[PDB]
Amino acid sequence: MILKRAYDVTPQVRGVRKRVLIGLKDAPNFVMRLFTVEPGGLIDRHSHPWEHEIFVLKGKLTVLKEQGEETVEEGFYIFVEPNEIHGFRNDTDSEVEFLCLIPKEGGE
Amino acid sequence: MILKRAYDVTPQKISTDKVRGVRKRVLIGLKDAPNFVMRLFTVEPGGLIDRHSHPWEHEIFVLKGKLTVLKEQGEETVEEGFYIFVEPNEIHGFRNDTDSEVEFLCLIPKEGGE
Ligand SMILES: [Os+3]
Ligand SMILES: [Os+3]
Repeated sequence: MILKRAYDVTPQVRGVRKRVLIGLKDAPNFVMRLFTVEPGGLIDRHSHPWEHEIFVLKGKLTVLKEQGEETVEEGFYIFVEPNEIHGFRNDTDSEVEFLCLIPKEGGE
Repeated sequence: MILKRAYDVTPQKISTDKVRGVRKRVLIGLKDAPNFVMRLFTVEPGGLIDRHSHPWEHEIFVLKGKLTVLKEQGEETVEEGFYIFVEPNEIHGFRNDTDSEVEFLCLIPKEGGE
């Protein structure tokens, strides 16, 4: 068993930190990442052939969709099916943070 | 794409010979997810998920409060902002020794169900 404070993980888009908290180094099936998006930060719209499972931990996250956008806040979860267009933007003055998990096929 | 408030998922009371004072939400389940499941557990004050093991891993992120982790031997406390990886078939359990509810995310691969 591994027990650790997330922020202590060294990080691996604009104005992002990406931490792989539980990577395939340790885990057999899926990966736990922590994303910190600075004010004005951006993860461009993209597509990958694997799903995302996300939990918004802090702040107000703009979710970029195939068409248009939606804003969610801390305490929201997000499921993105494989190949669905998605991106993320921080349109606030405050740090945004979210947990993001992907299956092994997505690497880290 | 699904975007929803976690708390809006109806929590189910979990009550077994080895679990007391616990509620569980399945946030992203096998209805939607092809590979692994996102749960949110709420442990009331004094609540207990006693030591057990399963042939699948857990990936945990603590959302709220101080979580006492029962390890193969002894215990260790973590808090909001900690993650936990539990290997398959490793003994583990959880206890809430505080006076307020503790919450954590807990993800398992599909072979573990929901
Ligand atoms: Os993506
Ligand atoms: Os378990």
